[PDB]
Amino acid sequence: PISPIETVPVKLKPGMDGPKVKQWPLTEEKIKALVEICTEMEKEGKISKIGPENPYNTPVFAIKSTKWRKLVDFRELNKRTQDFWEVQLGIPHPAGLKKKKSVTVLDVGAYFSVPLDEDFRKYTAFTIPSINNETPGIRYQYNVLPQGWKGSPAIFQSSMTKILEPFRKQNPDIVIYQYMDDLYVGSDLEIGQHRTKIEELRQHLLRWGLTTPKEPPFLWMGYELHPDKWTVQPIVLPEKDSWTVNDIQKLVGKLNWASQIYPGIKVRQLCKLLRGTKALTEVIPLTEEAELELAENREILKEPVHGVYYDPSKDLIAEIQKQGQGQWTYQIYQEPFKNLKTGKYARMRGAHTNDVKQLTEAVQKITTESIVIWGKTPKFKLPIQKETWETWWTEYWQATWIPEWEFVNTPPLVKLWYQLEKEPIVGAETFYVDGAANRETKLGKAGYVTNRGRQKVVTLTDTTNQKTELQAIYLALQDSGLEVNIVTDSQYALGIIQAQPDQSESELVNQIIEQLIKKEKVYLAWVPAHKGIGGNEQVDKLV
Amino acid sequence: ETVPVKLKPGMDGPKVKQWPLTEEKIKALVEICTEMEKEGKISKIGPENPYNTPVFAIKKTKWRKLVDFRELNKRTQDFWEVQLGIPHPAGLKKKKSVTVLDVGDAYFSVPLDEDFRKYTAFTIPSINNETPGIRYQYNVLPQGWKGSPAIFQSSMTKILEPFRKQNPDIVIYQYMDDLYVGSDLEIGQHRTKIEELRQHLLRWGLTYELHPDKWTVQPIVLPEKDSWTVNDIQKLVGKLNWASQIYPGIKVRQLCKLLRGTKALTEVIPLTEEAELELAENREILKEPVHGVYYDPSKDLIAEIQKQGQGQWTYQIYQEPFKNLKTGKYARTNDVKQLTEAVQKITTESIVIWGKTPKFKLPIQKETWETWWTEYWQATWIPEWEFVNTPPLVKLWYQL
Ligand SMILES: Cc1cc(/C=C/C#N)cc(C)c1-n1c(=O)[nH]c2cnc(Nc3ccc(C#N)cc3)nc21
Repeated sequence: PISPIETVPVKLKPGMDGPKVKQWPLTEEKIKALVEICTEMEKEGKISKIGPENPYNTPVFAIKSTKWRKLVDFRELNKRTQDFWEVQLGIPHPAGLKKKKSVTVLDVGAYFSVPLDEDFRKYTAFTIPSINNETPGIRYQYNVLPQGWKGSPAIFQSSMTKILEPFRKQNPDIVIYQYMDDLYVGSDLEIGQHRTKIEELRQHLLRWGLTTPKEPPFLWMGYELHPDKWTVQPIVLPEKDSWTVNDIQKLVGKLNWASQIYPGIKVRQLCKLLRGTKALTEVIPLTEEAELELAENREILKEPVHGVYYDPSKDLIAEIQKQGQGQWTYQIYQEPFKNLKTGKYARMRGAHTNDVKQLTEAVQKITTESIVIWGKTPKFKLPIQKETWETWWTEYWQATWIPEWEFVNTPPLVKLWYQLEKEPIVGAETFYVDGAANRETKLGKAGYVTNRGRQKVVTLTDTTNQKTELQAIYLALQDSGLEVNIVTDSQYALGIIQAQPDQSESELVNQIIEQLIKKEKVYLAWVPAHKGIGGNEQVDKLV
Repeated sequence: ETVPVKLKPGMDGPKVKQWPLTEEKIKALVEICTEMEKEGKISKIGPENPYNTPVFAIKKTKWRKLVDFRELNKRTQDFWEVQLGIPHPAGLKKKKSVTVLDVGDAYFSVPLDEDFRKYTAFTIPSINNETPGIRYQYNVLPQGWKGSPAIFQSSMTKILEPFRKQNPDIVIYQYMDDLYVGSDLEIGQHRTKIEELRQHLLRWGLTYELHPDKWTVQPIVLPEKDSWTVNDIQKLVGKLNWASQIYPGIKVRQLCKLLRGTKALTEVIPLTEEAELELAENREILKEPVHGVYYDPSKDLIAEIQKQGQGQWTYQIYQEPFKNLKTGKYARTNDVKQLTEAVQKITTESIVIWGKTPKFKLPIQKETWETWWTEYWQATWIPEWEFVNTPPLVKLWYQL
């Protein structure tokens, strides 16, 4: 059947005409196979035959079991067709679904049941070539949505939506969703009243030209849906003697997928082996870290876990734990500790951060995810003291705001590991530091002069102004005592250090962080260079 | 009859992602939009429309719909600026009182050129993507599109013609969905005149007090001290030297050379001769506007904002960096709420002064801003913005 639904008007892209691709000649088997296929399709109204008035054409092929398959190659038409609104903007996450008592599944096996805009059919013309390509072939055009055309998924789903809308209002308490060839229909009715309303829906579908002749758990989109719970469909981790790039990529994807419900999954050490572009077939020995990470993941996965569904009447609670080395993990529940969802956050935003910036970025990522899945932000439980957090964000120059949260004593706690002094330290030495690199030679010098008369200059190869300016500050911190004042000319290095990083991609910056933690007091100040400013011009001379 | 509207040559309609909405804002948009549809102001559309601009709900106690036409505005900027431009009166910034009136309901009476309507498409998302977003396009002039006041200009002139003729000293300026009405009247007579104007607008289906006269510059301030340490003078030299890049005349050497040798920061330093005096020139230099900086109408305005802490924020507006057209501060329960308020205040002032909104350089993570700004936004326009990492001492140099 061809649905009586009204058609969607369609246009070619502005300034373009429909395709005129030439049909390659085919084997007699393939011509025979296609005349048969097209004669059934013509009986059912899916296609019509047309004269030679129509100048448009799209190649057609046939490939074989003992089935024969028609293959209309819509590449040229597709790149001349307008764009459509896209079908799905996102996939529903299971953790956002509500508990259902009954879930039915009707067969709804598609495109050839939805009509195609009359003004557009001519551009779908195709030609069954005659034998050894001597007479003009038989010419058809589509009357329905052709398989493989750009507009079909969008126009089908829009048609399927208008058809359902009547039923969706007379039953605003029933959820209907479209998965492949099955329609999933869910209600909080018992099997009696449920499959009565299933019947009227199928009656309603039949009136629109749609034929309908599964038990939980439903396997869908990688998930396993049960009536009262959900999980990811089973993850089995291979037991290979030897690992290829290809095996580690597939394993990282599976662990990443499992992290949605299995808490604490780690992939950092396994991902680190994939750095440095190498062949998919090449074998990578596992470092001992990656083997401890693989070992830990296997224990996490030994017994199965499940997620619960969403109760709209209760709050969401989000908990975050620090797993170390930029790795964060989180759980969302409504009753402790029955998880709707878990996840991980392990992004380096910035070359240098601290745990407070990383925890706020993680809260931001969880907040957005909550809006999408549940339409509502959760209450946070975070491993950071209220005092730490408002010490940091008030003094810091970016704005922030995280929603309602509460401290939770789950170590490691987030804390600032050092504090720069607010004003210069009486009785402590003052270092005037400076770095410099020659842009040609990549050669540089770093050093200091102190108010107590000391001075040092080291030399540096394969270096930049940026690294010599940080080298100078590191020098000052090694040679000084527990308290020190440091005058630099580098806004670059002051910027970094005033942000109180506790981690960095630069081993230099990490060495400085090592030093700043041992110190009892450090005042850091900036002066413009090349203004003859006391010690700064004098240390500038040396470098 | 409808005014034909055209995009820029070889420009396509906007395809902007909808940001996720909370259940409460989705539900508000749904009711607003069903009522507009039954009144015919918008219509459901099918998948053959691939365009999108984002939509939000904001508050004045009752929800209001805000469509982000920023992208469309850029792609129709020949229509509303060079073809049907609304001229900006230099008189407005000189008035003692300026009242802002929303006149956006005017546009719901004018039909929109049917060949343009598809470009106004927008989506109401659904929670958890369980259902296809509800999709709509405009049939009338939409609020927030800079094409609307340009097309309505003809009619606005006919509405205001009696009131302008009877009050020749009042300046009325339209910007997007607002009227700016400025007078030198005493505040009571000014309010009375706003009331009469409301009555003129009410006979055609059209239903907050600024004092531009008192928008004083925020000069760069230099400390006045009893004693000066090494540290104090270094901070002073750094602050003067950065200031010298905006204010020609700023000099630092006399101050510089009492800092010679490598002395401790804590060492007290008595000022020298022209040293103490140059703090007088430099002070005298910095408390008056920049010579030779002028607004170029063909260039974009930029606004930079620094967080100073303790509920205070500084800002500068410029077109080419260091040549500030304006500098200010914003005074005084959330970092994002405060910043959202400063952005709205800076945009309003700059509508009044130049008839243009600035592009904002905002000191905040993008996702934090996009997740929270609508909880506090009250204007009907949206300026362009981008996210930046404030240089460390630019904040120290604009500190009070
Ligand atoms: C997004 C979705 C996907 C599928 C795919 C199925 C496949 N394959 C099926 C349905 C009905 C829905 N669906 C929708 O569109 N709105 C819903 C509200 N609440 C639930 N909850 C729910 C769903 C299934 C079970 C089970 N077993 C238990 C609870 N689903 C909803």
